[PDB]
Amino acid sequence: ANLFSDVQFKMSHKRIMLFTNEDNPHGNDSAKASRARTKAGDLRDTGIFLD
Amino acid sequence: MSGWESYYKTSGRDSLIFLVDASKAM
Amino acid sequence: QTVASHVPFADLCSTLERIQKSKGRAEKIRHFREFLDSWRKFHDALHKNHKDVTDSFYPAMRLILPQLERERMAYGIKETMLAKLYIELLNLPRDGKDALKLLNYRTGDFAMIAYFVLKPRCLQKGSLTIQQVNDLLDSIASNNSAKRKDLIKKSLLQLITQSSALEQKWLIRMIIKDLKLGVSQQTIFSVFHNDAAELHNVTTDLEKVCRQLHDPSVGLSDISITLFSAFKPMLAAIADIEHIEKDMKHQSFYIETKLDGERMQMHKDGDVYKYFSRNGYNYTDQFGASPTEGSLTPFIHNAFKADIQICILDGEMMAYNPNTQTFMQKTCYCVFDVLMVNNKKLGHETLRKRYEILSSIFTPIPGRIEIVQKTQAHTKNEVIDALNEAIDKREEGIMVKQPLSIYKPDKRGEGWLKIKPE
Repeated sequence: ANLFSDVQFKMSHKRIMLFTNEDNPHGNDSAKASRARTKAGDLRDTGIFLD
Repeated sequence: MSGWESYYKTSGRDSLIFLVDASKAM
Repeated sequence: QTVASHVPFADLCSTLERIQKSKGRAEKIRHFREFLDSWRKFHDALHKNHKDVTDSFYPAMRLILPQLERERMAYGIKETMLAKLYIELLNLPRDGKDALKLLNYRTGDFAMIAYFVLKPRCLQKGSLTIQQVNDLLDSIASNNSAKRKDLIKKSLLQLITQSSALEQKWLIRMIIKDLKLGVSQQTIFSVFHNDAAELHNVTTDLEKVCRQLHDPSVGLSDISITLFSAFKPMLAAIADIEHIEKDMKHQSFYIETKLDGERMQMHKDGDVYKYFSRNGYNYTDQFGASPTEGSLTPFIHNAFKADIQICILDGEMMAYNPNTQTFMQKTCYCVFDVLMVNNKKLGHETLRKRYEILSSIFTPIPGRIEIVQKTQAHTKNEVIDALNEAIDKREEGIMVKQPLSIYKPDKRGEGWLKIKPE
């Protein structure tokens, strides 16, 4: 999100791609998962696509 | 020396209320 | 090696939260006292080897009492600016619920709203110590005075990312300067030291209050009196005889014959004799500075016993005629109080100890220096008789002293009582 905000030009599309093979990045801790979920929701509201 | 963790070492009166129904059946 | 660099900010935040949560004043005082005692023990342990230390409780005291901050200029960020910065930095939606809650807070304080917003969006354990927080706040203030906002934003971002929800709430409260805990300034100062409030009133600089009054045992009297220094002697208060018995809770007292001599203090240290007046004026030239010079100093060098090397005395200076063996009203000196003997300081000790130790300072010798005549009385008849005797002797009046009274320079009242006909 910080990287997206720095750009000064008008951005029609905002997109992020996740190249990973770990379906359970945080299995031991649930607070980290909740924070990640909240951040992902906030990014989606901002208008950032996630793939 | 140690550290900051070591030093911190972190009768009366009874009351009754009556409640009487005031319906046709009573 | 400041102590504040070893104390996490989380501990201070937790202590403040515990103080706020507690209802009774006893629990709040206990928490504050325990935190202060731990800090003092750690300070003693750390500075075992160092001789001169400027470290004190100031780093935490300034944060606990933001309303007394004067070293730091205005931050320039009020509630609205803080809300705007939080919205911008956290990248929250402009129209989202969090942004509306933060901005529309009915200009349930803003700190609670910020805490609720950041609770599910921040870490659970911070890593910023008190020193780092103080440095960041200093940078923010200095940059605000320099008209620069980019570095202010950077510092706020660092604080946000390196702090938990409770720490952020307390930091917001500190910045707003509205830290409410249920205990006022007076209670905190009393818990800190027994003579902090009046000292802070005397001087509006918090750093010295925390530095000088570090050791609880060392009272204000010891620090107020220093070698080769001119302090301000206190004075008695005029009172009526009819209620004299009510001035001291009907306790035994000391009656002294008032002398019409100028109040003056002196310090003896080996072959050095320093002199000062009540207003601080220096008159060492009148009586000289060494036993080989002057008129009065040469005749008192032998009076002091060998056991006395360094001493400080205060009294009244008058003029004496040996031919008629009389005292002429407006060289002889009278001694009625000792402020410091040897390394130990007698300021803390009550008047009884001072009177007891006066006899061991020097052997009285009429003509040059002696001890002012005085007696012990506990009845109004004794006071009347002493007043009549003084009037028959042309003395102005009577001095009434309470043995339990302590030395409190620059204050009016206490056991120092002046009785004059009226």
